[PDB]
Amino acid sequence: FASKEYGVTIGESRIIYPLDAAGVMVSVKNTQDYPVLIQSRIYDPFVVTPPLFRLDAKQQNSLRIAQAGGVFPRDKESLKWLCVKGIPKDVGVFVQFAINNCIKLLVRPNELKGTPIQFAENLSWKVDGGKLIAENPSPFYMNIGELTFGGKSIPSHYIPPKSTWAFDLPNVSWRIINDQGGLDRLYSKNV
Amino acid sequence: VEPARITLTYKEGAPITIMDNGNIDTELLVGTLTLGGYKTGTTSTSVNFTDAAGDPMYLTFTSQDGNNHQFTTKVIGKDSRDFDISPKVNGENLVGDDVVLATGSQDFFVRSIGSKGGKLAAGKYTDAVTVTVSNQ
Repeated sequence: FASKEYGVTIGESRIIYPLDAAGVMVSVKNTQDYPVLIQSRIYDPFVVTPPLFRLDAKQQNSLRIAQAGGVFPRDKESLKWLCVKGIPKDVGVFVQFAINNCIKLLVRPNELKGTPIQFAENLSWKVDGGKLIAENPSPFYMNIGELTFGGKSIPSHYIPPKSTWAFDLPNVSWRIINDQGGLDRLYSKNV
Repeated sequence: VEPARITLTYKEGAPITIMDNGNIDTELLVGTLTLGGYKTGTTSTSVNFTDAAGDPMYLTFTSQDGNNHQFTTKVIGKDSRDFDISPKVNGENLVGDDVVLATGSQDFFVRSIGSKGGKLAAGKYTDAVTVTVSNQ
């Protein structure tokens, strides 16, 4: 049975973008044995440069992500996504794939006191409407990377700044993902 | 800091043969996708397989002889406790609740459904599929 390999690596798993900075740089590696076009998009207050370019087999290059316009809130973080796509009787089937590797672009004012892990423990929980609801009183996204309830794993999601998010039901335990993309310490609370 | 590496490996399944009436079999294993590199905690709802047809829940394969013969496939997998699960395919899940993906890598099976128009013809059928992963 023939196999085909695909891979795109971004040199970090989140971008913390200081609000109003000129730009940041992010590396892309084509880890495969064939050339690709790398197609980068944000989901136009940010530009990614270059938006499309040839990256040869095994090579790495750098993207510039630059705030070029956009006004944004001054008390809270904002969230965008940077997506990086590597473009490579019988019924014969031929399928080609392309990976579109997406990471968080977190726009963060410089003025805001501390970082996310200083506030990880501040999440409060309720159960309502058949759902487990987290409340985030911090100005940061709390990017939960691991979440359990009654000791059962719950697929996680971020909790937005000054806001909530609601989880289907399967004592709450959670770890946020910190700014370097590592898992942070375990917190636990009764609802 | 931690890179976001994503890999995919596609293993082709057995040859497909049209039968005497003109249908392909249903539930045929077209091939197996192994997704890798993601960080543990990545969930099934954060993976979306898309194609040009864009039919929600299915990947559409089209003949290359200009007669526009099509068939659909689903993309499905199994979680640790053997519940059927599935990634989004054109934006929607066909089966299962949202789940955390298996550690290290997750296999997904591309399985035939059928042709809505029917009678297929022998030849080559293709699809170009984007796999978007939204890293935590």
